[PDB]
Parts: sequence; structure tokens; C-alpha cells
Amino acid sequence: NLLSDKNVAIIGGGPVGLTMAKLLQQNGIDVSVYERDNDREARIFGGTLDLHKGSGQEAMKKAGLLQTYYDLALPMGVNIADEKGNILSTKNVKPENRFDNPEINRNDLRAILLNSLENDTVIWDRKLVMLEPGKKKWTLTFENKPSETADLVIIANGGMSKVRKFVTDTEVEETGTFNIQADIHHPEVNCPGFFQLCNGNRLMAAHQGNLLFANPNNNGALHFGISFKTPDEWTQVDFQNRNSVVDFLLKEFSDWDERYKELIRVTSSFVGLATRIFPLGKSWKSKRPLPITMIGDAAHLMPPFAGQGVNSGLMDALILSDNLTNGKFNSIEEAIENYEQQMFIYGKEAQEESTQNEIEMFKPDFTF
Ligand SMILES: Cc1cc2c(cc1C)N(C[C@H](O)[C@H](O)[C@H](O)COP(=O)(O)OP(=O)(O)OC[C@H]1O[C@@H](n3cnc4c(N)ncnc43)[C@H](O)[C@@H]1O)c1[nH]c(=O)[nH]c(=O)c1N2
Ligand SMILES: CN1CCN(CCCN2c3ccccc3Sc3ccc(C(F)(F)F)cc32)CC1
Repeated sequence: NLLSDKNVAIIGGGPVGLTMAKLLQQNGIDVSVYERDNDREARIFGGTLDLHKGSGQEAMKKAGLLQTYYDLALPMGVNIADEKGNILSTKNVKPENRFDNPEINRNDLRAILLNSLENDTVIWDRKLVMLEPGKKKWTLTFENKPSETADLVIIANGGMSKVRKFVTDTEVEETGTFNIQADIHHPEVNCPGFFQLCNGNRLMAAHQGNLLFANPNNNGALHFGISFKTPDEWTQVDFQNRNSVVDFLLKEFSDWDERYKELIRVTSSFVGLATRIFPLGKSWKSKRPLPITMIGDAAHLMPPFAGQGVNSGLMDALILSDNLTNGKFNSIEEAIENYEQQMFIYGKEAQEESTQNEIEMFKPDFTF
């Protein structure tokens, strides 16, 4: 009843926005996703995602996609190593826990979600640049493309979103840590020592404030990340110049075993990213001119040290879609308010845990 003869615009087709769209569409809602990516073949850079029972997996189950996820996800164990390459502990996944949070490639998750939507639900090459509330509909302005209208706008376009001001004046913050990520293709050949160290498990190591994480099998590539407190001199490293990054990393990792150094020396290109947070604090704006809200990283971007990132976003989509379709609310505004009040609770909890882990993980003495 709330959305009958109305349409919904979701801004951003990340995992959270696409899940949003599926959950609305399967209830007969007219919904479009506007995604800035030029088309669906653009690869998504990054590590794997794990969906949790009761949150991310509950969104997939409601959508009819839980088995689809299971079929493309891998449970993976964890090895903790020290800087010398000694395995300090090894924890494999017991078979009764194979469904707790198996890891899925981000492109596979995207494909699962896109395949679940009706044709032309996602409108590619649509970068939203501005919103304007009319008498009853939002007008959406896109970069060099014709405008569109919607009764309800859901901001789902990630942590650096510039279209949040109708919802909140909160600004994204840097937390003081920095991340460098890279993929190694054919790792069994190109970083064989480190690949054997992982031994089919994820690997984590920490030494003198420098952290290293690796997944040796993300659809055949090894993905790794290195994190550290942002240096005071900084960004004096040009991530377009691999020689500049290799030089910086080899100094920081000078005391690490050569299996780690070879990882750095053979990487083709590096991606640098300051850690950021979009902090939940005082309430969002009340009495907005037309119905609008935010989900996912746009709502509560958070340091990736607690593993709660995408799962809290998928809970947003589950809660918001239920409120918009369960027939219990007298207005779209009230369904939104109910979602936001719930999400401020679990969102603040996740953000606190992420921020606490971050403080603790970068203390000079930290051990996993
Ligand atoms: C290094 C690192 C490591 C991890 C993680 C992050 C980082 C940086 N995370 C966090 C997790 O990946 C994150 O929570 C999700 O990607 C959030 O998904 P969203 O769909 O909200 O945003 P996401 O950023 O994925 O999607 C936003 C979409 O909007 C599009 N877009 C942006 N601006 C637009 C515009 N103006 N108009 C239209 N479209 C626009 C983008 O192209 C993109 O498709 C994580 N999480 C987790 O659960 N487990 C983990 O292990 C990790 N690990
Ligand atoms: C158990 N689980 C606890 C929480 N996460 C936090 C690390 C997330 N992540 C990361 C974090 C900061 C900077 C870069 C990266 S890339 C990356 C690569 C592999 C793994 C890896 F190791 F998971 F495969 C994890 C990460 C680590 C593993």
C-alpha cells in the first residue's frame, strides 16, 4: 500500500543497494538502481565478503538467494604467522560450521544479485550528482544524462557519498590508519613461498605496528592488504608509481621474512586507501522535504577491522524493505524512521567494535 503507484530510486548498485532492490522488487515495488559504473563487466577490486547468519545471510534467505550464495562461497581457515614466517596458530573450518560465514568473491556476489533482478532494473553509467525535492517527487540529476523522478530515494552509494545532506550533515572522517591492497595472479608461481605459508588458509601477521592480511584464493588470485598508522610525514607515496610503493613497503617490512618481501617485490600495482568512518552520533535530520534515507556504507562506513561492514548494510536492506512492504506503517516517512532507529543501535555497536579493534590492533605490542 505504501508504494502502490509510486517508484523507488536506489542510488548505487553495490551489494547493499542491489539487495535493497531485490527485496523491494520481489514485493511488486517499482524500483530502479542508478549505478555509476559504466557496465556490469567492470571488475570490483577488493577481498572477499562473508555473509553472517541473522544478518547478511538473512537478507539472502529472504530474497531466495541463500543457496545461490552457498554454492559460490568457500569457508576458509585462518593462520596467524609472525614476521619471521612461523605459524603461531592454525584454525580450519569444522564441517558443522561450513555455513557460518563462507567467503564469496565480490564479483560473484554482484552477479548473484544482478541475475536475481528483472531486466533493466539497474541503469548503468548513471552517476547521481544532485537531488531536488519537488511537490511530491524527487528529481534526480545525473552526470551528462537525462534526469529521473522518484517518490522515494534510498542512498546506497558507499562511504564517500556526496548526496547525503538531505539526511544528515555528518561528514566522513579519517581514522588515522592507512591501507595498501593488491592482487597477485598465479600466486603459486609468483609468490610461492608466501602461498605455501598460507597453505589454503587466510593469513594474518602483525609486527611493530604493521599488519598484513592475505587470502590466497580469491577466484584464483591472492589478495593481500597491509595496514599501519598513517605516517606523520604524509601522502609522500605515489600509488601510480609501483617503484615508489615497493621502496616504502620494503623499508617498513625490512625485518620480515623474505616470503613476505617477495610479495611486495612481485606485485604489479598497489591501491592505497586511508581508513575512514562515517560516525553515527546525534539523530539524522527530522521532517525531511520528501522521503529519503540511506543504507550500507553511505549510512555507517566503518573501519574494516571487525568484519561488520557489509553485514550491517545487508541488515539495513532487510529492515527497510520489510517496513516499506509489511503494511504496518501509515507513511513512508514512518517506515523509514523505524528502520533508522533500529540501525542506529546495531550500527553504533558495530562502529564501536570496529573502532575498538582498530585502536587495539595498532598498538606497538599487538598480537593476534
Ligand atoms: C580494505 C577493506 C576491506 C573490507 C571492507 C572494506 C575495505 C575498504 N569491508 C567493507 C565492505 O566491503 C562494505 O561495507 C561494502 O562494500 C558496503 O557496500 P555498499 O553497497 O554500502 O557500498 P559499496 O561501496 O560496495 O557500493 C557503492 C556503489 O555505489 C556506486 N556509486 C558511488 N557513487 C555513486 C553515484 N554518485 N551515483 C551512482 N552510483 C554511485 C559505486 O560505483 C558502488 O557500486 C568489509 N566488509 C565485510 O563485511 N567484510 C570484510 O571482510 C570487509 N573487508
Ligand atoms: C578473521 N577476520 C577478522 C577481521 N579481518 C580484518 C582484516 C580485513 N582486511 C583488510 C583490512 C585492512 C586493510 C586491508 C585489508 S585487505 C584484507 C585481505 C585479506 C584478509 C583476510 F585475512 F581475511 F583474508 C582481510 C583483509 C581479518 C580476518
